[PDB]
Amino acid sequence: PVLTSKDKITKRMIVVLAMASLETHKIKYVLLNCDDHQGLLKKMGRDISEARPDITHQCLLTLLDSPINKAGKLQVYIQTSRGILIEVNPTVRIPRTFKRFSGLMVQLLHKLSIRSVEKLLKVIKNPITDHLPTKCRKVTLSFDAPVIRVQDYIEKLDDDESICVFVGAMARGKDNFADEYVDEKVGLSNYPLSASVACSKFCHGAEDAWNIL
Amino acid sequence: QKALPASLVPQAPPVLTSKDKITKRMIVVLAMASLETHKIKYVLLNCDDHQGLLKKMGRDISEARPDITHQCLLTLLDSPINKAGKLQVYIQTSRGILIEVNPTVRIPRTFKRFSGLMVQLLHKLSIRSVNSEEKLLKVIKNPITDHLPTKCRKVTLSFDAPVIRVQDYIEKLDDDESICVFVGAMARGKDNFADEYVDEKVGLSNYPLSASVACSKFCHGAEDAWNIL
Amino acid sequence: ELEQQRLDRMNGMIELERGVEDLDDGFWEN
Amino acid sequence: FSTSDQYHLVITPALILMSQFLEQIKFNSLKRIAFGAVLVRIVSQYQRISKRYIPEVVYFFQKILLTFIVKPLDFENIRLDSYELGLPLDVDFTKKRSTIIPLHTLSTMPVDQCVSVLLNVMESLDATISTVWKSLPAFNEIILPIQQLLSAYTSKYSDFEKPRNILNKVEKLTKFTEHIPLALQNHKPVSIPTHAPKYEENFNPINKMKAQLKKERKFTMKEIRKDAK
Amino acid sequence: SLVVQHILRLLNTNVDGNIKIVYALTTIKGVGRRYSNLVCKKADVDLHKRAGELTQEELERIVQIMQNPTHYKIPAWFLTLANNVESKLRDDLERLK
Amino acid sequence: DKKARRRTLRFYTSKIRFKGDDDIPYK
Amino acid sequence: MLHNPAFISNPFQTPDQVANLKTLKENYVDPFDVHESDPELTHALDSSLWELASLMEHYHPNVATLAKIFAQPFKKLSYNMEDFLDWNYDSLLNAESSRKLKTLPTLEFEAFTNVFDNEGNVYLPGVAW
RNA sequence: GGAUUGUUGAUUUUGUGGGUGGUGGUGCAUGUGAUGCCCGUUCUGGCGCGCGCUACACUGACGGAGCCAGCGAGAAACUCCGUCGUGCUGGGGAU
Repeated sequence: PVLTSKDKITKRMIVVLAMASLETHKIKYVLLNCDDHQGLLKKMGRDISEARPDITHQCLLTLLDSPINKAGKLQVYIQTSRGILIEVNPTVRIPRTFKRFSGLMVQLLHKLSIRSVEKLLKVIKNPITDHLPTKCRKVTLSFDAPVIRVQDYIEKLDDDESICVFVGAMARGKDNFADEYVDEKVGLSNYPLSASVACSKFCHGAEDAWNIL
Repeated sequence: QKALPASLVPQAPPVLTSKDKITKRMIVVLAMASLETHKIKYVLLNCDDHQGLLKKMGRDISEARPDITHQCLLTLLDSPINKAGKLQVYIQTSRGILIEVNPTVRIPRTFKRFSGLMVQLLHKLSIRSVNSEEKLLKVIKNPITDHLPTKCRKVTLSFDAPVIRVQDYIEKLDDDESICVFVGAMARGKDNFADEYVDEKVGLSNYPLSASVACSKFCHGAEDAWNIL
Repeated sequence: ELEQQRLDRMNGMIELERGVEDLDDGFWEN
Repeated sequence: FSTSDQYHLVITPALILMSQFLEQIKFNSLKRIAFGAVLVRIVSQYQRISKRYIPEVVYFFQKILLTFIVKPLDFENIRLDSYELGLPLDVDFTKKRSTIIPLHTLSTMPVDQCVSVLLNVMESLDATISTVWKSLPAFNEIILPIQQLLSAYTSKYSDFEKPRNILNKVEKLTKFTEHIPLALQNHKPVSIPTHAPKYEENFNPINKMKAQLKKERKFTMKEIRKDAK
Repeated sequence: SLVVQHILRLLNTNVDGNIKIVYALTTIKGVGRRYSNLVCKKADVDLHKRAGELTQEELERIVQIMQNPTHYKIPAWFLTLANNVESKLRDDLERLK
Repeated sequence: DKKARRRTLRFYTSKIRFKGDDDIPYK
Repeated sequence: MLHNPAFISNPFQTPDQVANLKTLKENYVDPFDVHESDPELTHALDSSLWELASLMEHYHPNVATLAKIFAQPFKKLSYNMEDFLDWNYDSLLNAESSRKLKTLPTLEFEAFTNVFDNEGNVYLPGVAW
């Protein structure tokens, strides 16, 4: 079954792309990029370092293409930096090229809706907590936090529950974006991990923990 | 009772090199990379940006995607196995160009700047660091086998092959040996591009796997095997 | 807000937001 | 002012100036000891949250406790400055005696006054043990000299209850605390070195001025020859 | 039990204590093999020693030898147009036509 | 004595990395 | 002495290794003797420097920073001792005043009704006017 | 008895506090909505195809010593003894 935010009972993997920098700028509205639009962001006054929707694309690309998504056991949420929440339908097949990825997000942010003829990408009302499962564990990725085995972590958790991971898509920033919602912080590796790598490593553990294979 | 090492200061593990064959390691051959240049300025041929010209070349536009090759290197290089100094990437261009990827390199995250490096690399035949201390991307002479370790296991990613556990596989393999994975960055094609060199082909999952996903899945289990963490 | 600032200052956040480790530059030298 | 700061304009010079008094002052008179007793209380509250370790508080406590038992010949590592302040044996230590030291009495200044200063110093000791030293890894080492001193207090004054409760409290803390070898030089492994590539964004397959001269001079030389030809 | 005898900083230059004194000082800019030999001879530091094994007074003497070389009588030996061309040649080309 | 060894240790004293998703510098 | 590697806990260590580690922790006793006068018999080498760990919680910031060096890698080959010998309480106070960087004064949001105790909220309990 | 304007007359000026996003947009409901959602002005400039030679050191670099040719009429490589030392180093010699 295609999992939806309505259903709370099923054990599911919620991977939260927090603080995503997917911003539309009109001179026509186009997704802002750290390299394509440097002077424009300077006029807007925002730093071009944290102007990278590129990082978000690969995370969705590896999450959506992971075997766990194919098994119908994973959902992805994107909390935009300005405060826009997006639910990513597991069935969506986002473009592999970034140019076409950008063209969708301007459609999504302005239309608030991407429909196919269920809605594939949907902007939804904050907070994230209500959308999450009723019985659910919340963690983030913290480099300073103790390193833990993901497979051992998921195994020791209960069955009816679910686990949330608030992955920070930023190039750089303090790991306090999801501190309000979460109850603890965990590290995945001694070395720093890219957002794409860390969730790819994380989702691999979930596949081994449940024998998704 | 054992004497402690004199210096507990961290030292980065040695940057592995093709000249070095003894060390146990993990080689990943991104076979069939669609990396081609052409003057318009030389620009890396792409499936979307350059459709008309590649038709004029007579090559299909379906298999003109350096994005897949770019994605595999990002996850491979950013993998925490690479941080442990236990992995290199070889790229076998569809044209027949073999490229050695130094573990220390940083391909730019943006694909546009990645394409700039590949037209850059393909023409000079090399890439040098900003500080001019080491060659990061160097093209190397075929066949690929000479550059590989003397004792090494070779496998390919095959959808039709039996599904195996990467962790169990690497555990049962010897220690002094190394393992080679010939991953097809090719979008769609028959899995024989490494048949001549490789001895056996294995499947990683029942479901189809993208090249970026499959290689990332392989390496994560490898660290579980060797406890790279 | 004030409580978070006090916790930050206790951990070494010094407001001119530098760190205590910076105050130890040349202190022992002279 | 905010006392719970690692560095402050007024607190830190005050604390440094103040820690000097807890150590430098002789504390050889009841006025002087009572001054030190209040000095202890302010530094205790300066660290009411930061909970930092002040070595002078340990030194001040050791001498004042021993000052009122004068020597028993068992503590030769403690430097006393007055041996005529030993409390008499006839002291009851069961009456309810005010532990609050008025500062106006400081100017005025016997046994009751000496005992009261001992309690206010003694009560501060329990709070320091309960809060500050309990957390420190070297709690047993820090409390060991103090524990011996209070054993003399209980042996000399059986009726005196304050040392026994704190001795019982000190015993409770040591039992639960696990005194394990310290481990600090466990470091996160460092990654392999890291360098960015060097290249030209738009790759070309005075310097420009020279080349223009070379290219067309050859054109000039060629065309004169055929014209002269 | 009491017997009192890897790197060092000289001239704001790190010289490895492992290397011989003369060739450890050669690494210093402006210090050659022959000049370092002469400095070692003047300082009365017998040349065979390693940089690490030098005592304080010997390093002080070496520094004084170098910093005051004349004082110790060290020998004196030890111590647009392209555009104009292009424009002229363009004129020649035009005139030839 | 301090001044004498203050001279000694001048010659002993010796005066004087991307992570995660950090990109290479632009230009 | 600063660090005994046998007492480090590793995530990969098997459950049996975990159990053996706990037994080792339980049975440890500090063997350093303070009263032995022969330094070759004090059994200090088998002990550890818990005292240095306390000093990294020292009230003075710079003193705490110096103690923290033992928790940092020993990159530095040596420390110029002459830069640390002649320090006094007066020198520290003078150094505090002659600070390269000047910081803003901060204030306490917490409010105390009475600074000294009587004979609502008292700052100094146990001391009275 | 001139704060201030450009002559003028209390419109301002100064010091301390201090509310405001609004000649803001975009859609929604028969214009209206304590609507949802977010957040300017005028000029001044703007190569392709090919040769030959030198390097990437320890079979090498440097300091000494030893020495062997044949062409043609308006020596080196090399050998002996020393230094150096896997470090873009005592290789490289452009600027």
